[PDB]
Amino acid sequence: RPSSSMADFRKFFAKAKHIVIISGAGVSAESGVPTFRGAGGYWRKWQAQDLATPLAFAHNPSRVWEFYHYRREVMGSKEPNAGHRAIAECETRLGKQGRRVVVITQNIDELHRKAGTKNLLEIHGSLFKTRCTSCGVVAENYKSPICPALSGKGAPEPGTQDASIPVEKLPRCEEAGCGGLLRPHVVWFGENLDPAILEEVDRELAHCDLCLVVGTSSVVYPAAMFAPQVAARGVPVAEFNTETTPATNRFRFHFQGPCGTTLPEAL
Ligand SMILES: [Zn+2]
Repeated sequence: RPSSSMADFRKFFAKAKHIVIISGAGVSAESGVPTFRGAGGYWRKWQAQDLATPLAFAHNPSRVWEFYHYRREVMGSKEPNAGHRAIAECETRLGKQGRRVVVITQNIDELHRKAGTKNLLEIHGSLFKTRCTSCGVVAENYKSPICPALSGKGAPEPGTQDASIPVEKLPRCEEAGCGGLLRPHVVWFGENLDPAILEEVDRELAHCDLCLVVGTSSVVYPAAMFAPQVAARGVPVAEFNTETTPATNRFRFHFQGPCGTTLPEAL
């Protein structure tokens, strides 16, 4: 069934008054941005599903920041693409017209935010946000590097050497009289989700009259808990992906290829 109609699609898109846009790894990967919870591209000597766990920060905090210094870093040179932008501009327009567009995004790169998207829901946090592991405070952090110690430390290559920066040298909360060890405020495997962020997610799913999916779909994680709700209520689901045919899900629309291509036109 999954219609291939940018025709009718453009019909509902003109009709619908509260669009919710679930964003995917793909959207970020079309930029220049490094996926790791991905097929290949390990980061040095370890699995990245394996560095991004709470016990990693427990056994070597140093070499995890090592992993996220890099992350934070690499994106100095990466930009929002035509997808990030189509979506942004579409938000603005109908914004003053008189309609809500929302963007739900598992990604942590903040590329949507650079593109000018105001309604963002990053359901894994940002790697430009820190959490003090002591007085769980949260904070925009953009400093390059994050800690003098980490300057030059983080090398992509393998057989790179460790770093083993004494905890005390790692990122430390500036909160007056705290100084606990800073971690990345980014949802880890085994880790759960901002329940607030979820009750808004779920909120914008009951009230949405148009739903979009881009990058990584309803068949593949992290993206699923959101596909099911839309279909039952009686609401159309356009899926925009780069995954040719391999799949386990279908709905009112599917399109193909980069969302650089498609989206600009669509929205
Ligand atoms: Zn603190």
